[PDB]
Amino acid sequence: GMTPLEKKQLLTDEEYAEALENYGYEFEASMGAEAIRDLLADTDIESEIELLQAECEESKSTAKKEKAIKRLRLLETFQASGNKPEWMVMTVLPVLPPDLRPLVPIEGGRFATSDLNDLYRRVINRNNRLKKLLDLNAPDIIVRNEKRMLQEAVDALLDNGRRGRAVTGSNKRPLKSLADMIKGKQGRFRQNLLGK
Amino acid sequence: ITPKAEQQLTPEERLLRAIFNEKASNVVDSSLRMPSGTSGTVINVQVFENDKG
Amino acid sequence: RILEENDKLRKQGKKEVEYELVLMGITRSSLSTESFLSAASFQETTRVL
Amino acid sequence: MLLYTKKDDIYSDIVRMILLIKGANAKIVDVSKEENSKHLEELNIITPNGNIPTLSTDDFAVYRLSVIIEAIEDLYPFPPMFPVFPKQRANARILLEYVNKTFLQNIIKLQSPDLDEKQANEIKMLMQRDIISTYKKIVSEREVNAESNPDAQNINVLTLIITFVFYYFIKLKISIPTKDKNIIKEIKELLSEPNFIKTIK
Amino acid sequence: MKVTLYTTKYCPYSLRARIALAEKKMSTDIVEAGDLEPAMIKKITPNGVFPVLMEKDYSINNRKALLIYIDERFPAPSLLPNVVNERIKIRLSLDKIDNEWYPVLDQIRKHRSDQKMLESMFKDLKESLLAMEKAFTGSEFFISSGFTLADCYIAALIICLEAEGFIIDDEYGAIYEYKKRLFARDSVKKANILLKTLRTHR
Amino acid sequence: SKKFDIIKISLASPEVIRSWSHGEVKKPETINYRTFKPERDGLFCAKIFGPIKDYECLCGKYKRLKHRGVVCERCGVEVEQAKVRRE
Amino acid sequence: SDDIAGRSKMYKNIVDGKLTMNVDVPESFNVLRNEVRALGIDMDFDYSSE
Amino acid sequence: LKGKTSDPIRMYMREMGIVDLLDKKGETDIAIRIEEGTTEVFSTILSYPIVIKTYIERFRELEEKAIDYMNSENEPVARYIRFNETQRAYEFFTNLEKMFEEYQDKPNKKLYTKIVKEFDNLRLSTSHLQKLVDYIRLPYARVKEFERKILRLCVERSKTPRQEFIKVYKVGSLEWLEPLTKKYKFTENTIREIKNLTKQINQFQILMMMDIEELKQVNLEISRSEAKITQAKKEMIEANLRLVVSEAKKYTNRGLHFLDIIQEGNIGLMKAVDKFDYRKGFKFSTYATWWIRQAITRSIADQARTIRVPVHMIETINKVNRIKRQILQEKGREATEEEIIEHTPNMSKEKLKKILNISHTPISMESPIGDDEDSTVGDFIEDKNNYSPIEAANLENLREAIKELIETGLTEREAKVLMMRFGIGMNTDHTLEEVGKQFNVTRERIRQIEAKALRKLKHPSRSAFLKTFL
DNA sequence: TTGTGTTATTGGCGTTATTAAGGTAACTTGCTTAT
DNA sequence: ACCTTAATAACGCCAATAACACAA
DNA sequence: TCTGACGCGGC
DNA sequence: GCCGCGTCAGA
Ligand SMILES: [Zn+2]
Repeated sequence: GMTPLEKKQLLTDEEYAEALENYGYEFEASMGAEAIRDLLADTDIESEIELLQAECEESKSTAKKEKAIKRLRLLETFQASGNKPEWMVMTVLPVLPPDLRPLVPIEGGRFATSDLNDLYRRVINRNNRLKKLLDLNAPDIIVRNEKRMLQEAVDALLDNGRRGRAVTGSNKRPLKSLADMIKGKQGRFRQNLLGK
Repeated sequence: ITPKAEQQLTPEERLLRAIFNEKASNVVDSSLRMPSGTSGTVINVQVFENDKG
Repeated sequence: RILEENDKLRKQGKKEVEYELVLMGITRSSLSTESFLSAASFQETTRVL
Repeated sequence: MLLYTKKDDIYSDIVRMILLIKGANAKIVDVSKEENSKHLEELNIITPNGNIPTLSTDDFAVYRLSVIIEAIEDLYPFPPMFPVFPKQRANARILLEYVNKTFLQNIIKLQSPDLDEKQANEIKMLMQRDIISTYKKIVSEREVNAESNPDAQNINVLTLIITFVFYYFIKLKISIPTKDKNIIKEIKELLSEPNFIKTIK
Repeated sequence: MKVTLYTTKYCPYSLRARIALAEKKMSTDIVEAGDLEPAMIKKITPNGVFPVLMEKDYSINNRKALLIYIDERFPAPSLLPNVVNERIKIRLSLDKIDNEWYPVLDQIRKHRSDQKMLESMFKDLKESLLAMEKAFTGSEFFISSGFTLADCYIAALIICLEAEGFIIDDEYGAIYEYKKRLFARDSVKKANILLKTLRTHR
Repeated sequence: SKKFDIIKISLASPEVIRSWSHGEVKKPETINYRTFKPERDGLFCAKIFGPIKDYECLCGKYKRLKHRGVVCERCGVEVEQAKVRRE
Repeated sequence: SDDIAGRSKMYKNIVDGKLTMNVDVPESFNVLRNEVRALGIDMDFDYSSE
Repeated sequence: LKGKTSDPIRMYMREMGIVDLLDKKGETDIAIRIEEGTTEVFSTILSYPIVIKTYIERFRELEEKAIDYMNSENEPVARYIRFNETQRAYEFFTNLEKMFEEYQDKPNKKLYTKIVKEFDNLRLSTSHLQKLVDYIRLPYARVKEFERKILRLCVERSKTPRQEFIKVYKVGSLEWLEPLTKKYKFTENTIREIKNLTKQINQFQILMMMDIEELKQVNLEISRSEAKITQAKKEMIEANLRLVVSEAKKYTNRGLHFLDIIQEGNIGLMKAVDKFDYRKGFKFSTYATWWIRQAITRSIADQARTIRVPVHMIETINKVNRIKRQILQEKGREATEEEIIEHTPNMSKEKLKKILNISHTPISMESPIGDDEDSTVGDFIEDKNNYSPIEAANLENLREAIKELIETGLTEREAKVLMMRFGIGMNTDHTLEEVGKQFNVTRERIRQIEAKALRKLKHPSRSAFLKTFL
């Protein structure tokens, strides 16, 4: 917008309110994954590649442009492959065939779930409650809380323990997330591909 | 013995039932047998019945 | 050693390459390979994938 | 249960093979034979355009070899000429129609006496061109049909169809533009089918 | 599981498939083939024969066995007769309807450009229908005891030809005992258009 | 070639992820409690992922060799080998 | 270990007594391609002409 | 402060206890605010003609669905239309119908006031009110559908102007696209389509009233009033977020963690605020805890398990549990099911034999086993529904056996008959009347042929060898 | 080889036991769970 | 923790119909 | 425990 | 342009 602000300019709530006061429309500063996704979306490459390669043609990489070297490679790769860079923010995530997370019944008239069933059963009803809320037009605070709880469950499903205090079941064990199956000595590569 | 169902048996199984008049039993046995490589005798047989009956 | 030889006679030699060997550890030279499958099996799977 | 035929016609001899498969009451009758002018007239009474072949029962008469073969199959549960899986059935149908339109129509055309030079030439060119693709797709279809059920003693009709296409290709002095040893050896082995001998003689 | 059908507007076989699918007591996504991106439209099928299908692992287009594949893939109450001889006759009837029907719609659509040409065709259409009136009477929908596929076949020549200024029920001779018995079917009553409006157009 | 001879990795667009999906999951259900059959459209929905037995829908109606590629209509179950519940 | 076809195939070849082997691909690798595909990553077989 | 702390519960509690707790004065003030907002939107709704005729029409639909009952001694009961107004309802409706007829014929001011006052007599809380506001909205929705559609149909073809909108946008005309002969959009099919759509547009208006500006402003005023009410209710609900967290301290480990507990609470609260009228002098805090508790316990009973379980089966279980504890801590002994039933509203003696058979949440496959040779349960479950390479080798040894056994039987016939009538490499396993046609004869002695084949096959020359496979 | 007797199924019917939904108006307002 | 109600899917019914059998 | 590769903040 | 203090990744 014509407003003198900067695109990647973090604004606190009250400073944002003052921007709204003095300029009203002509600029949007949203919060949440939609914000990041919109940014990555409206991020032209050819506007940026050469503009940065020229700052690197101003090579004084003693401490400053020892940083700008990688962004070259990243932006070149994203051009070379053909991948939309906004794809790094999911909008629909897939599920795994059931016979890779079975629920077979075993002795004692009991069953043996897999830890993935639980994380799935959580992300699902959190998405459901979110849709119901967005429907009923609730206040934005609980909208925020749901939209954040959802991100938390998704991260737990992918690999819990990367950022928080990874969730546990009744037995109080840190659950065996998705990524936690294809790493480690007990994982999938050096356990059942070179094991057998 | 334990019961079962859902045969819908193969055509050949059907034929061979139909030759010797072989009926298809709905039950299957799961007994208790000493595993191979063992022998011996018996010294005590504890049996616990049902409740409230 | 391949791209140098690509230029070496195709165009003219087109001023191919000047380099200098560098010494890196065994783990460092292990993960730094080409095949992403073997590297991904070795260790630090998340990062390489 | 009668089938009017006419020698020198790929359609009639195709349905003849299909019948001899069942060996059913092939009460065969020709058309161009002067010993049955009356019954030729009869056919002309029971059909608009006197198309050959034509299957007649005490219930109806039919034409358009697609309908003919499908009615035969509706009629005889003899070792069959079709898959069991709806998708494979539909694919067989479509491929049959394709090879039909693209080859048998031209064959009927160059069966004419009033032909031209350029016409026969270009037609034989296209046939020599597309035979290879037809054969390849057909053997592929055969394989994939068979994997889903083995030892089924069921005959794939499209193989017979391509057999008769090749046989007429021979019977009209044209070249088959291949160089594969596999192609030609399987061709010849195919032509040597026992119950297939029953008619070509 | 899921299955959708891509269709265009004002096509005989498109409506044919629509009615058949509606009959099978099923549920499908209906997408009008005109609302997609042109490059996307063509990338669907690079040739383009709009009424096709969409299943998870298959895509069928050729409008000769399509209805057959429908009749076979969901054997929910059939669209083909149970008794074999009827099964044989009806397919040849389908051949009659198919092999020679181009001038009935295509020519009156494109080649008949003079109103004189159109009406000169119309007289022949009327007289051909009259010549056809000396045929089936009282039959349920066709030569049959119950509902068949040809029933779902003539509905296209009904609707699309009604859309060509050819309303003919009593100005059609004596084919009216079923041509009105036809539209007493739920599925065929998808041809064209207060509380009823809000309730129905959803 | 009949044998693949390279392997490549890449990001999945939301249009590839749908292309992989044989359905969609809507309610957090796994298996009925009293009888142990799968539930309608949960995390074991036999209509999406596949049947349970071989050549047999869930409601057990379409159970005969006459109909193999057939799709039942009481339950949305297909009819095919259970070996697809893993792919 | 884990070639579903090959298991029964070889156990058949033995009891009969002929020579043949079919070794298409193991199962654990398909399981891996699934588990990685259950993320936004697209691992897949392919062909190359360059 | 906003200091990188990740766990959301704090990032929610912080904002939660920000705005101040209020007193009965403020509560009743915002309550009368929402009430007058609702009465504004209500009154401003029914000042349009077609509203009441559509109301009467829906009553006619209920009339026919009521006549559909004696086909199977009162007016057939269905009052899902109005809440807390059937003889009075029906009679009032009759008056409504007739007086509305006279209204649509003669008058200008009086009888309109009469009908709005008899509506003032009625009582509808939020359901039917929204039913009416949609009665108004949905028509505008559909006409806007058709507008967007005609745009998308023409604008990306008709020279792609996209900025000469003011000239084309004149709606309900069908007089603009004819100059388009001397303009773009060679769109004959599209021409008849947009003419069909504009026909339906004018037809909808005819059903309702004059042009779009007859409804646009109605919807605008409705949006405004509704935004007032929404802000009022939002201020109301934001004042007592702490009540939720306070009550949600008891249910804390029964199966759900805390956040979703809180969310279910907030749902049950937001649903509570709009059905609580100040008309009675009371405390919002008293009545709202009912709804909070309902929501929390319902969600708990819903998603506290993997294998879902109906809610009645769960409250009965809770009842059994309380009884069991009461007796254990009273008489020492444990179960004595005779006593469990000897004083119980369960009113059954077999459900108990099942109500507690589902009393084991599934163990998780990834529980190590302490020492126990250092393994886990997730490697003792095994494949049970397949055919082990022996279970699938004793089959082809039979699948091919009889395929040869028969090859030493009939010349060809009984082979054909057994194949067709049993199904071997066939597709259907045909029936007697099918083979009956296969050979053109023998509708009956085909059965005789199969009987002969079978009596010929049960000879120790061919029988006892196969007898193993059974 | 053609007549007269079953039968096995199979859509229709009702029946109801089981599941899902909704509603109470004396006043009630912020854990952090632990080498 | 307790109701008070519609709504749904399993379960029992006896006829129809397509198929099978059994004496000359 | 460590040993480091790699940081990314005070000055 | 650097002296200390972090996280991650394997033991
Ligand atoms: Zn089913």
